[PDB]
Formats: sequence, structure tokens, C-alpha cells
Amino acid sequence: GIDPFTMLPRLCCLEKGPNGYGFHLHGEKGKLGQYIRLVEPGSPAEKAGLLAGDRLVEVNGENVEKETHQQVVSRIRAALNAVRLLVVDPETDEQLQKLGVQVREELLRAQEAPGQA
Repeated sequence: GIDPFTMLPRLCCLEKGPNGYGFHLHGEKGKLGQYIRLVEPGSPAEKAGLLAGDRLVEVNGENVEKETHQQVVSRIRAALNAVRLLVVDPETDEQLQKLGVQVREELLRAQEAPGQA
């Protein structure tokens, strides 16, 4: 039997503290997405569940799957006191996308009957 879903994306809501959010975001050359480069131990970023390796899929509520470092930062600026980061394990993202499911948010919703229904 095949598992339709596995280790799905997570919208991580973290708050801006004395050191910002305590995470370093970078866009890998060759690729067209943003990834968690570093999580500063003791930051609210850890509390939200950010791990160095997760792919940034969405920011606050704006899709940044294919968006550039500058484009995401601009969306990050729209965070008043706290930012919502939608992230998923990079290997899983590609396989789940092959299933045609919108990893950005619809996946988190459609945990009830896999799909838009």
C-alpha cells in the first residue's frame, strides 16, 4: 500500500524578539527556493519548529515556492510582530507535489480526504 501523505508541510508562526526571529534564510544557487540556513538556539524560530534544511514554501500567507530571496524578504517585512513560515522537508515536497497537491496550505487543510474535495 502507498502512503498518500507523509511528513507534510507546517505553517510555523514565530514572533519577533530581541534578535528578530533568530533564523537565517538563504537561497541556494541553482535552485529557486529559500531554505533555513541557521536556527539560533534560544530563538522563537525553534519554538515555531524551524529546522535548518526545511524549504520555505510560504510567508505569512503569500506563496514563495519559486520566489527569490529579495521577493521573500519583502513579504517578511509585512510581518507586523510575527511571521508565518510554511515549510516542508525538501525531499518530501517534491514527492508530494508530484501527487498534484498544493503544499503551500491546501495540504494542511486537505488532511480530510486528500484533495480539494
